[PDB]
Amino acid sequence: AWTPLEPKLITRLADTVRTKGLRSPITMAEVEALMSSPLLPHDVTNLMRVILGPAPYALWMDAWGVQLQTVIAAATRDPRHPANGQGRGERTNLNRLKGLADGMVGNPQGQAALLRPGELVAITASALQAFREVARLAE
Amino acid sequence: AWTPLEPKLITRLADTVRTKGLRSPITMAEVEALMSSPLLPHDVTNLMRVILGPAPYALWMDAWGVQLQTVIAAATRDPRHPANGQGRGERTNLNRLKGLADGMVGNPQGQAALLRPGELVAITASALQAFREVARLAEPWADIMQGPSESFVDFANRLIKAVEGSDLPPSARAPVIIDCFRQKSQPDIQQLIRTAPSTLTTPGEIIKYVLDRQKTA
Amino acid sequence: PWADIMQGPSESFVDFANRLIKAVEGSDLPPSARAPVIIDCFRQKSQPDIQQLIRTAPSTLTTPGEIIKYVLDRQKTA
Amino acid sequence: AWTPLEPKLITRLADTVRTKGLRSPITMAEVEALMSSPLLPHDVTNLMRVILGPAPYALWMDAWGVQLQTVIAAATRDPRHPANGQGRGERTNLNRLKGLADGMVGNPQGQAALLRPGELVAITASALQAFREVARLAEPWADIMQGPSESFVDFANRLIKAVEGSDLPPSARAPVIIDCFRQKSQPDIQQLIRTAPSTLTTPGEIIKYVLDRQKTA
Amino acid sequence: AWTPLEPKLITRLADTVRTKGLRSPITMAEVEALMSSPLLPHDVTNLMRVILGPAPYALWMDAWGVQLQTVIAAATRDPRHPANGQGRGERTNLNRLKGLADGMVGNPQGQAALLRPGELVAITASALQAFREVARLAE
Amino acid sequence: PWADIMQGPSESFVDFANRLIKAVEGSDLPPSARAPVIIDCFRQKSQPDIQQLIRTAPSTLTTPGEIIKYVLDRQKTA
Amino acid sequence: PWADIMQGPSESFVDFANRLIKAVEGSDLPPSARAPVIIDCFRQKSQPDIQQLIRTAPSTLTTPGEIIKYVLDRQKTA
Amino acid sequence: AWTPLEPKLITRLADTVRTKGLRSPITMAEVEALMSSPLLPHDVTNLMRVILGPAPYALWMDAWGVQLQTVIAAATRDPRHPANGQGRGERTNLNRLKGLADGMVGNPQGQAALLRPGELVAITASALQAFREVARLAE
Amino acid sequence: PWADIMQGPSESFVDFANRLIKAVEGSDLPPSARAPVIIDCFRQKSQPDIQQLIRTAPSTLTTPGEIIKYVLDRQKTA
Amino acid sequence: AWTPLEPKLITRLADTVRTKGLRSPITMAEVEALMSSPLLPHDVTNLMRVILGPAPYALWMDAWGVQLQTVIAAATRDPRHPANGQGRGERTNLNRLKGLADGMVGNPQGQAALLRPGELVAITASALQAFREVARLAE
Repeated sequence: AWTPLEPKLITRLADTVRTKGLRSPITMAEVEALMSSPLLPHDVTNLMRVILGPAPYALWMDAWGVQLQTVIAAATRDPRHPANGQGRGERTNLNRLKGLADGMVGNPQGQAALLRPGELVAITASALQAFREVARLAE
Repeated sequence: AWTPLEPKLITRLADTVRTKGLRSPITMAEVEALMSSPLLPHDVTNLMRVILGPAPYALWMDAWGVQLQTVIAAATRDPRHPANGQGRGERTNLNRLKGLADGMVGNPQGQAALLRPGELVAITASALQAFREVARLAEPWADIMQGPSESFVDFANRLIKAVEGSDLPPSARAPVIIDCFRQKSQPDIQQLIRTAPSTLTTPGEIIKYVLDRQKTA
Repeated sequence: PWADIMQGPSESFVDFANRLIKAVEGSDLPPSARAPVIIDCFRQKSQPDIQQLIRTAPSTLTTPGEIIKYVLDRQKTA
Repeated sequence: AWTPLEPKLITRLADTVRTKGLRSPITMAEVEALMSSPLLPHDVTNLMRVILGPAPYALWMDAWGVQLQTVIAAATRDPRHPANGQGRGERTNLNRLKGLADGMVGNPQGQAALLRPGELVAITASALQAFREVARLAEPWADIMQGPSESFVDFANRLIKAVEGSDLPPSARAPVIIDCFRQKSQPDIQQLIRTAPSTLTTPGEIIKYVLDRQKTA
Repeated sequence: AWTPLEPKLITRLADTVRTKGLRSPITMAEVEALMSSPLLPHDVTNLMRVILGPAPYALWMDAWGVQLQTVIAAATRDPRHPANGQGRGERTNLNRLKGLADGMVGNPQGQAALLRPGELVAITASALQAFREVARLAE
Repeated sequence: PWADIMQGPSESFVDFANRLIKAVEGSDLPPSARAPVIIDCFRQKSQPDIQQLIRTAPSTLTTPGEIIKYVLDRQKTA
Repeated sequence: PWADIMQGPSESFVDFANRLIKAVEGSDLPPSARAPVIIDCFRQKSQPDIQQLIRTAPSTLTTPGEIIKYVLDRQKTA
Repeated sequence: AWTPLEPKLITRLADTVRTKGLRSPITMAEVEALMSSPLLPHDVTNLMRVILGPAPYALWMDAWGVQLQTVIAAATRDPRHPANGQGRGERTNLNRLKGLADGMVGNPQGQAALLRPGELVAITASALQAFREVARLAE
Repeated sequence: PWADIMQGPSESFVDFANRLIKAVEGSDLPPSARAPVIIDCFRQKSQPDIQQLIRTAPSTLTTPGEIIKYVLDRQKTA
Repeated sequence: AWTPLEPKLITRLADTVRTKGLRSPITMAEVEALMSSPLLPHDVTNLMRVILGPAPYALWMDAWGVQLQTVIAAATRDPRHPANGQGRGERTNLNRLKGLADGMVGNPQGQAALLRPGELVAITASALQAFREVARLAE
């Protein structure tokens, strides 16, 4: 069952990003805090939509896609990925990682249903690395 | 058994709508948060009565009715609706969706008794879409120029905001943002983008390139 | 008093509608007389540009929400 | 048996390309006309050699090669191509498509002998798409404003021309044309479109409305 | 088999429209002449693209759509339309009239294959009436 | 004479390319020596703005058509 | 003469409709040609404000009485 | 047997409508007075032809038709209408209400013969409501 | 000291590269840390014209030799 | 048995490269002279380390690697390479060509022991072509 993040925490994090900036160690610590439980693509996408401005959000979408592509290359380079399965029918496509696959587009409940925990942690680590890249790039 | 939403959360959401507005992404996130569990028509109706002003509330009632009517048309177009049943005696009328049916008018307990979970989730999704419509309606990309003294990240923020918060289809935003970066964004950056040895096919890539090679001043 | 509410020369239409609906619903009228009064106050108040905008409505508007939506669509951006 | 195209038609088409240009709809119609029967690589190659200048001819050779390579990738992705056969011995190489294979180099008769009709139609469609690409490449919508003295039909013509002859997807032209009518088209017509009692959802409808209610002057 | 109209006739008609205008009786006679054989949607569309300017072409697309919609209303009002068939499986959709149906988009050969002669004559009459409307409207 | 062709200060690039390809193909060179000559004439003629535009090409351009496409994409609109 | 009847700049619409229907019914037209003529005279006479009011009718008006009712409903009170 | 209304009363009512207007309470009282006995469609039609101008008469014909249609909808919604009968052969069509049915067109005697008293009172009430609508609309 | 080496306003790029590679290889760094340091010093030193020239590299340069070749190709002849 | 090149010849060649440059025909002739006997990877590597500056040496390492990779592609394209053998156990890896294989790293004696004469001549020709490329590139 999907539970959304508190809008109070999200508002506090947005104001933190607004006053301290993207690169302060306190901001990265707060992001790591709100990045503790494995989030669904819907959660991370809406979180970055709210806390980041338009141009940093575009940059972050780009960087997140690139990092997820690196993850999928490593996944096709190793059939023992915690997102993959043993047979070929469990291979994870980027539509399933970005939340674009069938039964997931716009629906967080179905998303949480079909996604694997390894998928969730890989998406989360990818999003964190992308946030780091964009923060280092913006300023 | 029906449990009401906390008036503390409702007060915080009302003040959020009061300060940030109806269309801010933080406000939509908060509404999605308070729209997590399937609500009864009583809950959503009182919620919109409290958080919205009078005129937005009228607009929202209209939009909610229209969306529920579309849902009921799809329901009569498919007897396998999670709100419907298999026989004809379980067909769901708009009086049952809007909470106007018998045994439901003004009573949330009876409402929660007779309603289906599919009914609840359909009502909830309809109310969310209606809220989105009214928010887009209550409050121009092709008129945006980069000022002579404005930086490029501010111009990009303003342009992406106005393009994504507009009436364009989702599949037409990236090409429009790119072609607006190329034709707006005063001729120094125009020539900087024009003389790009690589082909830039994404707003993020254009922003990165321009931020790298921009004239520090 | 609802019958003394006018749309100011510089006031937007959503503020005027909010003020009018507030004063009409928080008054001594019966519940079944609020919508017609709100409509007829939209038509006679709401300075003559919006008056003519509502008058020349190819469709018949029979609800305050519909009038508000129509006016917000076709209003003079300024 | 191979029959050459008339040099009279080719001369008329060359003069059409010389006066009207590469991108005019009349020129594309004439090319479609002379592209009616499936042509051999020799025919299309000589045709483009005659009607196109040197630099457009180089560009067209490049684009034709790229499109033929896409065709051959689709062919190796499907053994049921009308150019392919069922066994592996009928697989079609780019030397056979470009006319470079054995028994074809410089000889149109042998070319017509060994080539398949599916091969011919694929080559022809590839050449047509390459011509379209080069024409779009050889010769900005967001910078178009209605001049203070310009009429509205001239502005609409110029805007629709620049929007349809651009890099936008086909499904994004109408919304862009509408939103450019609304934000360009100096504030008298802007207010005329804004105060439209009906909702205008098509460039033709907007043009009709504005032409009806325009300020005669 | 589809045969294109001569670009010489089309060039002469375009220059006629350029000098005499859209509403002259000689121009309407020339259009009736080039509207003699039943044309495929591709032919009429390209013809109007070439002979008409951009704004008259937009107006003509609008008017042609409206007239085709009236035709389809009359067709659903009478199952004996020369474009329709007897069973319900031959009912003609606007995607088939405007050339947007499956197997027709951009391909005139397939267009000529699947289209009916009644379909062709209805499309042609609709296009002629739309041209008349736009000519009466432009000047 | 192909080796005397320069891109004028006011001339566009497609006209210069047309003139150069015409003079090179209508000359006494062997057929297998026209493309390298056209490329090396694009690089050394074609006044220093386009010279630097071709020089700083992140990709390697090995055909006159590819050079023409690249230059037409990244040319200084003026 | 019916074909010379125009709605004056200051004349109301009911007076114009009365005058036009009078002149059309008291003329040499066949009985089956009066309604279409009255409609098409409402559309082309009846100065451009009412012309545009009739033009932008979301419904199709197919009778002089219906046109009169519509115009009387949505007319610019002045 | 049909008896016409006095032209003296009709002339006085016409002058009343001419001086006082359509909406004055005295005019509505006079109309109610001349609307006392159930009138045949011929009577009401000629009365409105005489007392009303051309444009109000067109409006009144429209409104009378609409009100009669509402009456016929209520009649098909209840087989116990004083205009209807018990069997289906007495169902009242709009041609019989507007006086357009067979044996009634232009003949008031035959009209009075075939019409029911319930038909007459329904026609009369419909005409009165239509007059009220048109009077409220004209000024 | 390698971290104090800047490309002078009038110095050529091959002299700067020679000096920098000399000072980096004749220093106390481990052998496996010289190439990344030389690259990142090419990118941050080497006055902003060459900095932007390296930044806008359509290809990814992952070796000091490749960076030197690219810069020597696309450098501003002066 | 490995015999080193004379440091006197190497010093003379280094001064030749210093005064005449990399591209002079006399310099290429001198390099061809000192490239007469098949050299071990150690010899050519130290020779280029001494005669070339730091940046030309980096360029030359790159070019030598690329040319050796082309050689190894031709070798896997033909099992009759004078560096290869008949069975698959004699296939020559780039670690054996660049002197990086086991028993060769830093030891010229072991290098000369395990290397083939075909290997030596291929390495030598590759190094000569790489020197030509770098000389054409440097000036």
